[PDB]
Amino acid sequence: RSKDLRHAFRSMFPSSE
Repeated sequence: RSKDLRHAFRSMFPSSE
């Protein structure tokens, strides 16, 4: 979905690591 992908943007962020 489009709203489910929004959470994927954080994976790219340094907070995910």
